[PDB]
This record gives sequence, C-alpha cells and structure tokens, in this order.
Amino acid sequence: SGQNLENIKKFIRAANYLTVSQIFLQDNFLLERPLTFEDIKPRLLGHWGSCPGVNWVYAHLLNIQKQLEFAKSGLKAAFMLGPGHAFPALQANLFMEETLSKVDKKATRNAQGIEYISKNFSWPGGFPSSASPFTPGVILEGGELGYSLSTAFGAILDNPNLVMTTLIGDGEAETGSIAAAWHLSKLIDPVKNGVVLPVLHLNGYKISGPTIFGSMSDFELIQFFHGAGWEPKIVDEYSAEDFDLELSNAFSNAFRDISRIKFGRNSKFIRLPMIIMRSKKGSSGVKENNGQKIEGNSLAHQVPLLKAKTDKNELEKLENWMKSYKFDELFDYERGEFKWWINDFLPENSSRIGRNRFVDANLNFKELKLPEITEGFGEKSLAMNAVGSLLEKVFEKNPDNFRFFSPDETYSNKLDAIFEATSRSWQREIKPWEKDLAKNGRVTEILSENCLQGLLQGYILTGRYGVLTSYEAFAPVISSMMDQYAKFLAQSKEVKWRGDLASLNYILTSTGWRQDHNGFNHQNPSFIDEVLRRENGIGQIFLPADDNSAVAAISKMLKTRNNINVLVAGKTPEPRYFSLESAQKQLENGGIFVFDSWKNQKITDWDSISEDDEPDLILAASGDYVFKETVAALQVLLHDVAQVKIRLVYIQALCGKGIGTFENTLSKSDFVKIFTKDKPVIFAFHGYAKTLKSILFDYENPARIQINGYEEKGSTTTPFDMLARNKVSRYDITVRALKSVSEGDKVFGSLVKEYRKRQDDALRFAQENSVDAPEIENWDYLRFF
Amino acid sequence: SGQNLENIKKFIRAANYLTVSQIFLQDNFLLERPLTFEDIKPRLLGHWGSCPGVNWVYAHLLNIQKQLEFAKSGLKAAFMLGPGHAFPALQANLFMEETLSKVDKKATRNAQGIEYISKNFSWPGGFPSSASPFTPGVILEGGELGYSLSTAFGAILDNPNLVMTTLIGDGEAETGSIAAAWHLSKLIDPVKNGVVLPVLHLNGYKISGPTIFGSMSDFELIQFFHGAGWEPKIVDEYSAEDFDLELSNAFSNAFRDISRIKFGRNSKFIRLPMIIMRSKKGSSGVKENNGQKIEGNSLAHQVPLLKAKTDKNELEKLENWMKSYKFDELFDYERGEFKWWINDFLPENSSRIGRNRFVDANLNFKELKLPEITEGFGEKSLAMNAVGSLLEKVFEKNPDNFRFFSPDETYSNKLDAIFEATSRSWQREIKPWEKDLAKNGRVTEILSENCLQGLLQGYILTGRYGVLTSYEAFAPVISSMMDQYAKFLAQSKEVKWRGDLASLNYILTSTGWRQDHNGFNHQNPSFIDEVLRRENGIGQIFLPADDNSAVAAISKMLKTRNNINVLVAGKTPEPRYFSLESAQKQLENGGIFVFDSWKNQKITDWDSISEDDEPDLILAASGDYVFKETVAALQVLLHDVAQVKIRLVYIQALCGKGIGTFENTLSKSDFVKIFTKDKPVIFAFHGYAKTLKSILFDYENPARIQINGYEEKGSTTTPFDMLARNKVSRYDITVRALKSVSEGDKVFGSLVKEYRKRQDDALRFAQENSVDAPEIENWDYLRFF
Ligand SMILES: Cc1ncc(C[n+]2csc(CCOP(=O)(O)OP(=O)(O)O)c2C)c(N)n1
Ligand SMILES: Cc1ncc(C[n+]2csc(CCOP(=O)(O)OP(=O)(O)O)c2C)c(N)n1
Repeated sequence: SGQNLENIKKFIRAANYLTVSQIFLQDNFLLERPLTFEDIKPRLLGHWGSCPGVNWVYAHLLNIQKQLEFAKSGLKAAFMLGPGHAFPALQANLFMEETLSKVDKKATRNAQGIEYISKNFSWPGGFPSSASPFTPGVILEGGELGYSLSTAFGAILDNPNLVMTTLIGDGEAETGSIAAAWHLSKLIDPVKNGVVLPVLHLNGYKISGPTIFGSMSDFELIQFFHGAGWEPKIVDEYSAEDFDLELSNAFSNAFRDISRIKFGRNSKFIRLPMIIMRSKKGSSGVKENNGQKIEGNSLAHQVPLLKAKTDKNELEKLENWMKSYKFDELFDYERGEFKWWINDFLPENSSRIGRNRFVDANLNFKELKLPEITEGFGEKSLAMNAVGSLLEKVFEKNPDNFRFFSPDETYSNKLDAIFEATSRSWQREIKPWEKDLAKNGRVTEILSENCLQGLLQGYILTGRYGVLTSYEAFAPVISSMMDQYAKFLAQSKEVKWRGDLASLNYILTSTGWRQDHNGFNHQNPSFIDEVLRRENGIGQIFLPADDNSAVAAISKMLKTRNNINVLVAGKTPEPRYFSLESAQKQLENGGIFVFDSWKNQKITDWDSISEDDEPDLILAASGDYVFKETVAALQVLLHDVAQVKIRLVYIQALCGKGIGTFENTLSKSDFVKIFTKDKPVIFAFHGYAKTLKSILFDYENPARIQINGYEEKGSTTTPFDMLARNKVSRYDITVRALKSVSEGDKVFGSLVKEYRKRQDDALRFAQENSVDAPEIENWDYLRFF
Repeated sequence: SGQNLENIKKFIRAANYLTVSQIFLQDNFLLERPLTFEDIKPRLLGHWGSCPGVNWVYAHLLNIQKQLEFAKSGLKAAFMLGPGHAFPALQANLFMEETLSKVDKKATRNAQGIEYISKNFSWPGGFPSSASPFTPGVILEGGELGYSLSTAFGAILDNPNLVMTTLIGDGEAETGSIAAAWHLSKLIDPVKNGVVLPVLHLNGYKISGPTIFGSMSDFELIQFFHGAGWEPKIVDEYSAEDFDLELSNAFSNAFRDISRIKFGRNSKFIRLPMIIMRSKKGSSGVKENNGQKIEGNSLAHQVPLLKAKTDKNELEKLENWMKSYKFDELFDYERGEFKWWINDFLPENSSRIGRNRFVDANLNFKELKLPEITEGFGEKSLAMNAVGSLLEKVFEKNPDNFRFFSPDETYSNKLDAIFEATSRSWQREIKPWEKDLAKNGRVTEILSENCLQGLLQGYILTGRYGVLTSYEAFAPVISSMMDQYAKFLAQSKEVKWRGDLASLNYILTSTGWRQDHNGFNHQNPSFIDEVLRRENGIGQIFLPADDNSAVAAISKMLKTRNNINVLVAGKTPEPRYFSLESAQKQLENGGIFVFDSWKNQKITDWDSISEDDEPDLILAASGDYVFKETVAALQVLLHDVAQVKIRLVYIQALCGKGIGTFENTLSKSDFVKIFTKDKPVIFAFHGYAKTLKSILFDYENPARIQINGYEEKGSTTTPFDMLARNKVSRYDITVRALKSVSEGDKVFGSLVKEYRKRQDDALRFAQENSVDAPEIENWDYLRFF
C-alpha cells in the first residue's frame, strides 16, 4: 500500500493542477514562461470550493477498483456527482483516464489535449460549466440540488453487481428531497439489487454562510444517521494523515459490502455503510486575500482571485498557487505525456470507473413485449379496472425490466389487479393480518412524491421501464423535478452516441370532479399544463372516453420512446360509447371523433366533409366527465329544436405542437374542415380554461370559441352540483348553445326558462335528500358501438 | 388530579360519541328508540381511524390550560391539526366549548345544536368534511399533507407567550417538507418568540399499509429524534396500565420544562421537548367484521361499516358501538343539557384553546408605515440595489411586524443593503471570520424552499408582513404550496368574521437571460404562469423596466391586501428610461407606456388618440431584457426606413383578469385604441410564449399578433448569444418587423440581408473572443426623461 499511497498523491496533485488550469488559463498551460496578463481569460467563470473534494473521492475509488479486480472481482463501481457546479474537477478525472478520448478524439492524454480541455471550459461553443448529457457516464445533471440520493436508488435496481457512490453536499442535505430519501433502504433489498454508497462532503459552508450539518458535533451526527438506518464513519482533515485515513475508510466499507452481498446469511433488516468526510472548503488553494480568509470559508465558493487579469499582486498569487503542484515531476515535457507512474496506477482498461457497464445504457435497453388487447364486458365501463388488468399481463411477460410506483394509492385508484402477479417491496417485519408485502416485490410505495419520481427516473435512464400513478391534484408537487428531466431529454438529442430510452409515463385518476370523501383541497388540474409547456417535441396528454379508449391509450404510451406522457381518466362507473375493435383504435390516428347528428353519420376521413352541408353549431368536449354532460345536452337539443344541425366532436389527445399526437398532429387546413370557418363552438374542458386557450391561439378564428372548464369553485356535494357550480352541467351547455344560435331569444326564450328551471329543481333535490335526482341518475345516454 | 382524570375521561367519551354521531346518524341522535335503517345517512362519508387521538390531545390540553391559569401564568396554548381528514373530532371538541356558538347561533350546547352539527356534517350545503376557513381558530387547511411543522414555526415568531401544539401523522412524517423542518429549531430563539410542541401520532398505518416510522423500535426513534435538536418522550397504549395517566404526566412535564426554559435563562442552543404517541388505529370502535380485523389495522382509515343501511348485522354493530359510551350519564335528557361535571372541567371563557388571542389576525393586524420614496439615480440602473435600499428603511420604521426570507441568496441577489439594520438568525456557535449572524436576526436563511414558504405563510396568517426572494428558475419548487394558500384566500372571502390580511410578496431575480456561472439549468420561467392561473381575483405580476419603476412597484405591493404578488427584474447594470414621476403615473393608469416615434409624443390618456393618425406597426415588450432589444431595434428602423410609423408599447403589470392591475385593468375598448384593430404587433416576452397567449386570447384579433419568448434554448455563452438563440434580439426583431409591413419581398430585401450579416458577425466575434462585440457593448440607447 505504501507504493499505492504515494501513487494516489500524484493522481490528486495532477487533478488539482488541471482543475485550476481550466478556470483561469487562456495560454501557457505548462508554465514554461512566466505568467503575464495575457494568459488569463477575459471572463472568469466557475467554482472551486468543492472541487478538491471531488478529486479526493475519485482517486480513492480508482485504487479500490484495482484491488477488487486483483482478487474476488464482480463488483463494478460508479460515480455520481451531486454538486454539479464542481464539473471541472470531474472533467479532469475523466481525462487522466482515457474515458474522454473514446468520445472526442481531440481529448487525447497529451499536451494537445491539455490545451483543448483547459481553453474550452466555459468558453462560448465549448464545454459547459456544469454536468450535462455531453459528459460520458452522467445520468444526473445536478443543477437543481436535492435529487441525487433517490436517483441512485433507482439505477441500482436489478443490478446486483453495481455499487453506486454518490457525493452529497452538506448544503444540499438540508433539502426536503434528500432528508426523506435516507429511509429508502427500508424498502429495497440490497442482495438481489445493488448497493448505494453515499458520501457527505461536509465542507462546512454554503454560498455565503455556514451549514446546519456543519454546526452539529460528532455525537449528534452519529446518532442521527444511525437512527435513519445506516452505519456512518467520520474522517476529518484535522488529523495526522488524511489520505491514509481515507484509504482505510473506503477499504473497510467495500469489505462490509462483499461480506454481505454473497454470504446471504441475513434475513432481517440490513445496515448499509456511509461516509462522512470533513474538510476545509477550497483546500490547497489561496489562503488569504486582503486579510479576508479565503480558504476554509464561504468566500472560496466561486472564483477566489477576481482581478487576476488586472492586479499585479493577484497575478503573482495565481502563479504561486499552480507552482505548488510540481506538475513537471508528473508530466514529461519533451515527449508531452505522463510518466510511467500513471500506467501502474490504473493498469486495467475495460473496467474503468467512468465506463461502467451496468450504469451505461445501450447495453441493457430491450424492447417491451405487449400482450393481446381484450375488450371490456358489462353495461358500465370502468376505466381503471381495464387498465389494471392489462398491466397485470405486462408484469408476467416482462419479469426483469418493468416496475410500478405509487404513493399508497393503488387500492384507492382501483389498480390492485396488478397484485395477482407481484407484491409490494418491504424489508421489515410482516404481520399476519397484513397482505401484499414481500421482500422481492416489484411495486414500491412511499408517501414522498419526490422519492417516487427519483426512483422512476433512475430506472428509465439505466434502460428500463416503469409507470407512476397518483392523485391528480397532488401531481404538481414534482413539477420542478419533471422539468429538470425534460432538459436532459432535449440536450441528449444532440448527442450522437447516446441512443434510445423508454418514455416517462404517468397515470392520473381520482380527479376533482368526483372527490366524495374529500372537498376543495383535492381539485387542482395544473400538472398537465406544466407538461404541455416544453417546446422540444416533448409532452403528450391522453384523455380517454371509456375503458376501451383507455387500454389502447396505455398500450400506445408503452410503445413510445424519449418523451413524457400523462393519462387522465376517472374510476367510477360510466357509460361506454365506442367499440375497441375498429372504431376506437382508428381514432388514435389523429385522436378525434366526429359525429354528424342530423344524418346519423360518423366521419373518419377529413376530406369527405363538404362545404355545402355544414353544421349550424359545434359542440365539443375533452374529458370523460365533461363529455357525458355534452352528450346529454345534445339529446335534449335533438328532442326540442330539430332545425338546428349540430356536429359532435371529442378530443382524445393533445400535444405541445397542437391537436393530436406528435406522430399525427392536426393541421391548420384540417381544423377549418372540422370546425367551420365562422360558426359558434361551445367547448367544455376537464382542466383550466387557459390551458386550452394557449393551444387554440394558433388555430382559425379564436374569437368565436367559447371555453369553459374548472374554475376553482366547489366543496363536498353531489356530482351534479359540482358540474353546475363550474357551469359545465348539461343544462348550462344547452343554454349557451341556444344563446349562440340566431338571436337566442326569438323562440328559445321560453326554452331557456324551462332549462334553467330544471337545473333549479335538481339542485334543490340534492340539498334536501343528499342524493342526486332520479331524472339524472337513470338517464339513458347515446352510444356509437 | 384525582377528580380531574374522571372529568378527562368523561370529556373523551362525549367527544367520541359526538364524532360517531356526526359520521353516521341522520336521526335519533340520542338513541331513545331502537336504531333502524331509516336513521342512517344515504351516503356515508368521512374518516375515523385518527379521530380518537385528537380527542385525547384536546382534552389533555384543556386540562393543562386550566392548571396553568390556576397558577397565574401567562402561557396560552393553541391547537394545530395536521391530519385534516380528522375534522369531525375537532368539530366535536369545539362544540363542547362555546367557541362554535360564538360564531354560529344554532350551535348552542344543547340537543338542538347536537342535531344541527350531527346532521349537517358532510351534507350538501352543510359543514365540509375537512378543516377550512369556516372553522374558528384554523390557519392550516391540511388537505395536502405536510407543511404543518413549518407553519407552526412561522406562527410563533413574535409571540413569546404562545405555545403551539401541532399533531403530525406517521405517514405525513415521511414527506420531505416534514423531514426538513425538524432542524428549524436551530434558527429560532424560543425565549423571545414562543415554543412549538409537536405530537407524533404513531398509530402505525397509512391508508392501506404500515408506516416507515411504525416499523422502527423505541431505540431507533429516540436515537433519530435526539439526533436533531429535540427531547422526545414515548407513550404507548399497548403496554401501559393507565394510558390517560401517562398522557397527563407527559403533558405536565413538557409544559413544566417549557416554563422553566422560558423564564429561567438562555445561553446556548436549547433542546425543546416533543411527544410520541403510539396507539391502535381506530381505537374504541368496531374490532372485527367478517374476520378482517378492523381495529388496529389500515382498514379503519375510512368508514368501517359501509353497509349499515342495508345489512341487519352491521346495524347491530353500530348500535353496540354507540351504546358503549354511556352518553346518558353525561347528558341530561329531560333538560337537554350537559350535567354539572363539564362546568368544573372547562377553564374561563377567555382562557380557552379555541380562542387564543395570539392566533387571531383581527387582534394583531396593523398597518405598515412606508418611508419616503427616494428615487435616486447614478449612471446605470441597478434595480436590486434600489429595492434593497428601500427595504432597509422599512426594517427601521416597523421593528415588530416585518421579516425577510431567502434561501442563502441575499448577497448573490444584490440585496445585502438590508444588513445595515439586522443580521441573520442563528442559535449555534459563531466564528470570528463570519459576519451578519445574530441570535435575534430578523432574516432567516435555509436551503429548504419549502421551509421558507411555511414560515412566511405562518407569519402572514397571524397578521404580520414578510417578503420572500429566490431564483426565478428554482421558484417552481413550491408551486403546490402556493396553490393551497390560494384556496384559503378564496374561501375566507365568504367568511364575514375573518377580517384582513397582508399580501404574499415574492421578489424573483437572477433570471435565465444573464446566468453567467451556470447554463440551461437555471432557466425556468414557469412560476409566474402558475400564479396567473388562480381565478378568484388573485395573482399579480410586476415587470419593472428600471430601478425607478422597481421602487414604484415594491411600494405598491406592500400596500395591497389579501392577494399574491410577484416581482421579476434583473440585477445587472442597465439603461434607465423613465423618471421618478412618470413611473408612478404609469402604475395608476394600468401599467402601460405608449410612445409615438414619428412625432416624438408620449401618450398618457387613452382618449383622444386619433383614428386618422395611426401607426403602421406596433412594437411591444414586457421585461427589462427584452425591452432593451426592442428599443435598440426601433432606433435602427428609425435610421433606415424613416417612412413607416412605429408605436412603442411597454407593459409593466399583468393580472388574472387581463392587462394591468386588479384595481385598474385595461378594458377591451381601450385595447383597440392602443393596438390598432388591424395592424401587425410584434411582441417580445420575458417568459414562455404560451403564458401570454392565454391572456391575449380574450382581446381583439389574436390572429395578427406574433409572440416570442424563452423557447427553452441556451447554454453557457455571452448575453447577446442567448438572446439571439431564442430569436429575441434587435436584428431578428427588425427582420420580423420588415417582413410584416411588406412580405412581398420586392422591397427591403437588401435591408433584411444586411441585418442578418450583422448578427452573424456579432456571433462570430463572440465565439472568437469570449466577449461581446464593441458595437453592441457601447450602444447608445433612448431615454424618455
Ligand atoms: C434548489 C436550489 N436552490 C438554490 C440553488 C443555488 N445554489 C447553487 S450551489 C448552492 C450551494 C451548495 O452548497 P453545498 O451543498 O454546501 O456545496 P459545496 O460547498 O460543496 O459546493 C446553492 C444554494 C440551487 N442550485 N438549487
Ligand atoms: C401530498 C399528499 N399525498 C397523498 C395524500 C393522500 N392521503 C390522504 S390521507 C393519507 C394517509 C395519511 O396517513 P397518516 O397521517 O399516517 O394516518 P392517520 O393519522 O390519518 O391515521 C394519504 C396518503 C395527501 N392527502 N397528500
């Protein structure tokens, strides 16, 4: 180890030297001639305070891996960077090993490469300042802090030979997402899956002040993490030999992991180890500047020497800083390459940390096999039951790359049919009266919506499949996390060596239109608006009409790649309108159904519509609950006024580019064919009225379109009262249609009075009896089977 | 003490009986005649599992308050309900006092009130099923789990004599918001601000499964909660001979410790006590049904007997359950009132938990005194410095009801001028090289955006003032919590005894147009769109043009009541366009400025705008960065074309009802006057293009309006490159304008050519030199003062 210990010091010294070169230097990288004012970048950008901590961890992980390969191999280690602002330290480590040269040819480990990476850091058109899809071996960007611990647990599933080492800052540990994720070890079995190894950087400071975790003593830190289900060890820089103590720390930790993953002699809960390291922020850099305590203080976070290009005394400080690392003893200047010491340090080439086989996709991604599609039976359509039955067969046909995530809502959402094939993962004691709990369950449930999102994206980014479901009103809790993932997808489209991934799928049910045991607090359809705002061909919403439409919607979602999808439907018995055999699947090529009521003619070809025969009024809807009110309103209008020709339209899908899907998006010319150039359009929507207004802005004549939807008005009451409160009931729609057609008061004045009276009677019945009126309860609806 | 325990037991029995009555009965509440199928609600709604714990906590708190009042102490206790689905227990507890009768006259403590509260629970038009603004003494809705601990810590911020007892469920404790809030005791001094006493309801089950905290042992729980700054005590129903006796002892010891800490001394960090209560879920209810173990299991969460109105066996169980309480020994049936025992147990009417003087906003709200507006000027506008200077004086003139919250970005946002008046609160050790830390600081900083939002809304709901600032891109982290607050405001508008509250104010800066040390991750302008989505006269956005406009807007924000406000502006040196007096006039006219370039005439009154003399093109912008590009583009066109008339428009504020403020919102007729009915409009926006499209949907002729925004494209580069990447720059604005007037391409073709090569040259210079071109850097802009 004595020869090994000294070799690690050379690796850390060289990594530190290259980190400084990328931040400051524009020329004279090897320091052959004295530094001047022309060898400094015009704008200094980047961060330095946390960079020395990254260099320490990466070098010690490389030494451990070589020991593992020497005897009793099998375990492959990876690296996760939580503090994404420490990217220049990560770039240097991927350069000293030949990982970077496999993607970019100009990044060869010679004098030409040193100038290339140093000059192009943070340069316009060069490398970015933070982690991104352009860096090999990267799955977490780390921009918005707090989503590292949960993502590591998601990429560690079904990979028994992967050990993921994730670095978390002490400031980042104060986030709610990190605080909840410490209990994730109580639901995941580390024998059939891998092991997550977290490292707490604990440099003591945030941007401009101390940290909560830095103020705690040694006794407090051990007690807290030992109560969270871990085994922490503490190493601090205020000791005799930091590198010697760090070496024994990482060695003894990996020893525990091997003595636990292969013996399998434990049936109770396990205690995974973790590392807490304490160090001075910005170590080995500038100590003081104007007597202001740069090192060991929050002032080392960003660039320390701000005026190195203008101040003579700052230029000197930078030169003495870099000359502290004796780079001429590690690099051969005449040849232009490292000395022989580096090849001894990392002799094995296939299993280098930055090219891990388990973490990297394109080596594990496989197609998903879909079972046959069967119709639904009965008089009442139950959308959630049909989807739950289809997902049960998917679990059987793909026993290795499918998983399900929910915040204890699968029973409430009527999706428990998936429990005939698997259970819920649980590593603690199980009671005799408890059911559906197993150690190897493929469904993970926890009340933290952020932890569930982290596990799902860790699974998909490694090359697997998964689905997440929850209450619709509580989806916006993870709006920011979805946005960060959406930025990963758009950037990855410009990388030629990335490949393909499965899409992110959401099932949202138990909407606010039918919240019976709850009230106003559970009605918030804002998440689907957030998804539609991405503008790089990302974001699709499915709005099924019945159970037949639902099963082919989830089937289409499971076949799409590199996107984000959301499904919204109810869970209560509902009328069934369409047949699955041919009608409903044909709708999916466009996602719109058109019915011409005055001739009982269904339309599927948009070019058969004739200008000679057009409706006097168009009734439209999007959403199962608002479609039922629209069909009922058409029945009332067909009975009373026969001269008014009405065209019925339902929209099953919406995308960020317009109406329909990305594969088949409705054009502007077709929109004029369906909706006449100048005719009233009454449109009822499942969500906010402004969400649809933004989409319909780019279509023809938006002045004549009346849009109604949820308006943040409701309480605990009957389902009909909720529709009438927001003015989307059947009698609300039929009054609006009469007003729009002609004058609206010539003969329909008496009809408007009668329909208003009917609505008044129904609301009065509910108040007295707490039950919907028999006229609406036993309504006979239309069907297009 | 000997007589008190029996009174507590009687109180708990009565509360349980009333809870069951509210859940089930619609008639025969006193159980005189035998129960039949006609005395059951047609629709059973509600929850029962957590109800028994609330009764225990409330009764013991009442006993403690009476004891405290006896011993001449100034401590007043309040109650906070985390599990908002346990509302019927809280309603029963409030009814047994006179708190409910002080607000509703029909809720008197007799048989009429008993029937009134029992029948109207969850009834259409009656009381809701969850906590709401309609309940006295309520500030937290509790529909979305979490936020209770943070709101409680925000409530005790200037009330040294208020002790807030908050009840947290074990499933709720798994959320990140609750997980992060356990460290809030390291920033708040309890001696001068009050004490928070949290109770953990460890019933052991979520909706349909066990809990993370229920699986841990006593050793693990003690070690974990002692790891934070707390002193936990555990009482469990399973192994205790006298659960009520243990509960009383624990509460008495906790309050004795609170009094000793408050009134003795304070030198170092102080550990506050907390209570962990372990009990069987749904205790005292039905035990088994079809051999399924209702009690002590997750099946007791909702209504236990779903078919009591159709099953003979279920009807018997309900009758036995209710008769087990022996209500006839506590209620006088002939006089229809409680016996004398209740009057010997309750405290004096002033010292009752339901009416805590420190919680009501009506007894604490005071006006805010605004310092004189010193609209100073240097050479370049610095909006953040001007705002920070004004906020410094506000701190001095209101030394008791103003506070500031930020996630460690005070220095980064250029708002450190407020540090001449106050420091940052900190209760741990302070180092010699650290500055701006004090035990009594009025600025609280923590990286948890959820904790900061909880403290701010706890402060405002008690009747005080506060401001929150953060990064615009990371604002959407707390999007859901703002929505829950918005539901409180709309509901409380219908309550006639609520009163007035201050506004929720946000300052967002360091936008994505000038992120220099970060790239494409700190770029997300979605929070303002979420705020603009509430539809009850809530949601206002301010978009200042310079520092003079910034101070005018912040002064207006501090004077508005019962709303939510957001201000977005940059922090870099910028041109100055408007004077001290013109800016304030604009805000009182609708926040819009109009300039007629071909005549050098400014317009302030929308009447008398000549229809004969109208522009050929309208250039518009909203946002400081996009306004600079629009002014520069106007100069180029004025120089080159000089024959087409251009009108310049800037928008300073947007509301949920249209253009302007709620007090003064631009009308449809005025919109036609400013923007000509049929002329092209080129509009550049600071945020997403679809956010403005939804607002402009309701205005005149949307087909002729072109909108460009952030578009989700960028990386680490120069400021001009970022503007040009998203197609918002002076040259591409001039190209868009030239094509609009004559797209026939027979004219201005060479001009369209020339402007593109200028952009190409600028981008090439940026790529080569890492700085912007001198032609753009040294540009001379317009000014209107
Ligand atoms: C959610 C969020 N809030 C704020 C920021 C701004 N920010 C970037 S880095 C940083 C400090 C990180 O501190 P720490 O974890 O101690 O890191 P280190 O000192 O190791 O760099 C902050 C607040 C952010 N990136 N994300
Ligand atoms: C953020 C959020 N996610 C999910 C829910 C759905 N929900 C309502 S109650 C509940 C379980 C509450 O469990 P707990 O508080 O531990 O139990 P109790 O005290 O009521 O017995 C859940 C998940 C919610 N209200 N909020």
